[PDB]
Amino acid sequence: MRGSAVPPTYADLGKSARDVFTKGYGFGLIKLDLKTKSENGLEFTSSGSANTETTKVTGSLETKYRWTEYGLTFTEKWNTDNTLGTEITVEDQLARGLKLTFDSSFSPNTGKKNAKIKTGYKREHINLGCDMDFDIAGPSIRGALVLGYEGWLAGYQMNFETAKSRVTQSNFAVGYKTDEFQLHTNVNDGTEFGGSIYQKVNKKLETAVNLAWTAGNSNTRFGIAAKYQIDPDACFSAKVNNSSLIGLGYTQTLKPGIKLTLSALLDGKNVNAGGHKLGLGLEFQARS
Repeated sequence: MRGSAVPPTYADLGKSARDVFTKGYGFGLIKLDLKTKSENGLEFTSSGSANTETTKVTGSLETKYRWTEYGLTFTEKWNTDNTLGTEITVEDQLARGLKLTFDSSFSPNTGKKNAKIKTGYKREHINLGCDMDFDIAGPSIRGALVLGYEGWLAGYQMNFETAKSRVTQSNFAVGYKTDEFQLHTNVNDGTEFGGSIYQKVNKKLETAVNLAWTAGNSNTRFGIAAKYQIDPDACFSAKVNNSSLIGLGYTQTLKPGIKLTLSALLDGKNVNAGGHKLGLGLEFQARS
């Protein structure tokens, strides 16, 4: 097939991860997420998470607004406890161009109130972000020099913090994009080696493999993932790690707007190391 010639930095990092997250809603925690909407142009999103199985009860409900086809889009992701913030999306036009965003991200109480301006300009074979975090005391400056090329790609990330200190922790990675495949290698800052590889030979059959080598002389952790986009509204997972993780994701769809996803992890029968805990996912939707 083909696709495009852009993709930012979170590329293969997120396409395989979303592919890695498919392992149900968390390894062990219930999250009934209900999505709504209104024709008046007002999008909605109510949610109720129960992380750590029962080691924490949290509720998170947000509001989304879409303004004009050319205008902008405001995301008021409020909360219940908790914290808040907002988003102002800037688009030049359908023809991509540059797209600026504003974060009203802040700290409710006992927190460090700090928003920021996430920038980003794209085009043919390239796209760099100007993500700026103007936080408390010392502001942080993010960057990214992603480079395009005919079925070839090379990325570069720089992270600035504090006004006195110029550099903090910047990583650089490489790899090229391919017709339905994605291969890259991440080189985290601080001396770290690692990479990932997506392989899609079928729409009903999907695969991927991750792994990273830690400098020094350290051992090695593996990662074998795979999902079969089963014809019926129900796909699963092959979440098997060679490092020491043996779990599996089971995604399930139950027609209209309601979907139930269940997954679990089994690390043998450890006592002081780990055991077997399951995760639950619920999805209540609507029309309105």
